[PDB]
Order: sequence, then C-alpha cells, then structure tokens
Amino acid sequence: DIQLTQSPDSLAVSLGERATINCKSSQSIFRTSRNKNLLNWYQQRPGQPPRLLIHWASTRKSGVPDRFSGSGFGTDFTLTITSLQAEDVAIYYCQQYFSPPYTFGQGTKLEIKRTVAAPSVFIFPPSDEQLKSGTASVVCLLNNFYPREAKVQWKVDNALQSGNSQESVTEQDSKDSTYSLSSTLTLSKADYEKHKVYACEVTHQGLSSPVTKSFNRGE
Amino acid sequence: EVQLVESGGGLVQPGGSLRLSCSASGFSFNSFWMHWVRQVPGKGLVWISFTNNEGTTTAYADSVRGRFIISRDNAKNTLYLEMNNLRGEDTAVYYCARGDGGLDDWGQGTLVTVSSASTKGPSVFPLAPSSKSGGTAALGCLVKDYFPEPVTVSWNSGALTSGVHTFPAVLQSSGLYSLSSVVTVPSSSLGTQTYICNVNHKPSNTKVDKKVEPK
Ligand SMILES: [Cl-]
Repeated sequence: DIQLTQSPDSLAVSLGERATINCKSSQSIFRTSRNKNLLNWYQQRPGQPPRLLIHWASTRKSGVPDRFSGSGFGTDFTLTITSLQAEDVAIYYCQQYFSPPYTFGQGTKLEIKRTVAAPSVFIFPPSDEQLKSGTASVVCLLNNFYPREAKVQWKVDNALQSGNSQESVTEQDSKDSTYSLSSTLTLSKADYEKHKVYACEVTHQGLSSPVTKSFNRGE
Repeated sequence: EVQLVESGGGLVQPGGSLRLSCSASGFSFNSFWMHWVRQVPGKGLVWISFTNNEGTTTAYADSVRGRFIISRDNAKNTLYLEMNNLRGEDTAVYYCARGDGGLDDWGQGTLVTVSSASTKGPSVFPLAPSSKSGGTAALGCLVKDYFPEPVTVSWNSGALTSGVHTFPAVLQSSGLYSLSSVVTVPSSSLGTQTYICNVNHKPSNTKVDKKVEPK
C-alpha cells in the first residue's frame, strides 16, 4: 500500500492570505507511460461531499478558481491556496491514483482566521412537555463567535455544576467564519424542582468580561 | 448534471450483510471507472473499492478484501457494493464517485451503522423564545434520545434556512444521541411568524412537526 502523509494536520490562515498544504507519498506516483504524477486534491466543506480540485498533481478541474494550484514531483506535492476566502473552510485531502488501493492522506483541516466576534448568548428552560417525562434539559446557546475557544459554566442556585452537561460546536460557517455552541445541562425532574436560579456563564475573548444568562424556575 | 445517488444504508447487526446501490445519470456510465469511498463521521476519507468500465478489474482496501464485492450493471446505470460479515469499523458514510482524472461527482453518501443496539425514535421538545439580543431572537428544537444516526431537521418545511444551526449529535451516557437545531430570527417576527421544526428519524419511522411558540 502507498501511504500519503499530509502536513500540517491543522492550518489557520487569515482571509486574503496564502495556505500551503503538503502531501508526502511513501513511494513515487509518477507514471512514466502517461508522463503524469497521479495525485488528486479534494476540498470537503462542512456537511458536504468531497469536491475534486486538482488531478495529475497540477491540472485544475473546470470551475475550480485559479487560487487553487497543485505542484510537486515524485513523492513531495503541495496544494497552495492564494487569496483565502470564507468559503475555503474545509478539510483538504490528497489521494494517489497510481496503484490500488487508491489511498487518501489523513486530511488537513483549514480554519479561516477572521476578526474576534463575541457570542450572542441565549438560555432555554426545559419545556413543560419534557418535565412530564421526568427529565429537565436546560440549553445555553453561544451564537456566531470567533475564535473557537469559549468557557461555559452552569450555576444552579450559585453552585458551579460538574459532570452533568455536554457541549456541541458547529463547523466554521462558510460565509461569516464563525462558530456556534450548545451546552445542555441534564437534571432529573426532582433535582430541577429543588432549585430556583439556572444560569449559564460565558467567557470569550470578544466579551469585556463573562456574560451570565439566567432564569428563575416557574417565572 | 452528472448525478450519483447512493442508497441501501442503515442499521445492520455485526456479522450481517448489506447491499449499497449507486444510481448514475447524466453521463455514459459504461465509459468510466467507479469508486466506493467511506468516511467515519468526523474522520477522514478511506478508499474502499473500484471497478473498471466493464467490471473485469476490481480492487479493495485491505480491511474489506474478501468481505465486500463491487459490481456494476451498465444496462441499468447502477454500481453496487455487497458488504458481508460487517463489523463496528465498517460504520461510515459510503460515497460512490466517478473516476475521470480524479474521483468526481461524489454523491451525498449513505450512512451504514453496524450495531446490535435497538432503533429508538427521538422525543422533540421546543426551545422557546422568551422576553429576552436587541432585535434578534433565538428559538429551537431539542431532539433527544434516539439511535442510530441520522436525524434531519428543517424549519417551516425548508422555507427557513438563514440563521439555522443544527448541532452535531452527542452520544449520551445512555448510548442514545441528542442534538439541538436552533435558528435566530428578527424579534419583530415573533408575534406573527409561525416557527415549526420538521424532525425526521427515518431509521425509526419517526416524523415530528413541532411548533415553537414564544413563552
Ligand atoms: Cl485510504
């Protein structure tokens, strides 16, 4: 099997700047008879199928912007992206088409660097319908922030919570380069009904100081 | 348009068998190599198999050789992957792709989940907008306690797409998935505009339309 190693694994590049992604093949993938290095580059945007950018190491597929260019010979290949756009947020994969199995690199995850953007914070009490079932889910939403790093603490009657929440984060948006994040606090109905004040405290670079959103159970 | 459409994916017991189909249109099917590639959700592309134009040459990744069989029906414009003796490590989105210079015109993919766990439909709960972000309100749906993936969430039957965030599912301590779909809208719309999340969990035949009302 031919092994392809990409570097780096993660790359953060600002809008308008240049990204360099390398692919090292464990053996030559130059087919003499076709006079081609049989390397493909793909872009896979969040929640989308892969898109072919380049084949034969340096031939751009019709409709792919000239911002994308492939170079290299033998075992060392490079994808260069000039004038980085918001819509370039993706994982980039190299693949050899020289000898089966037609192996992929491990991928390079491209982050778009943009200006700091504070999250909008929203809290949602559990629904009456859910409380009937014996469980309380409290949700804290951090909407459209940058960068990714964010701290979310749950406080119930000012007791800091541990072990009883899960976070989920969107991929960077293709247009505004922001993240959104959900923190869900799960309590038994009984535990929920023993406390009054439910609070979500958010720390992020874009905020002057931590922001708290809270509600009083039954108000 | 070149169109590839994968089907036949779903929940299957370890040791079981599945047959994926890829329906090809908008090109001369018998003129091109065809490929299967898979991706474990949140992981990388793994090449699985290909066939030449007539199906006289085929190859397979090491981890599936002897268990999977690629084939094609050039008369019916269909590629197949027969998958036998399935294991947990075969759980992935399976893509078909047309070979030209590289792999092109990838389909949306079909999810294969190899698990002995039971199908369970989600409970859908509203995330209601309340009397407070200035001119912007958030609302949503909590889609809780389902197996397997995936669930799809649309808003107002696909008419509301701006400001929608459907979060990745988290696996809970129970081994059931949970996710939220949220949307930000003008506060000005809350009094007059109806907001309904359309949740579909096809593996359990669970379709829910949940109206989310300001409270
Ligand atoms: Cl691979």
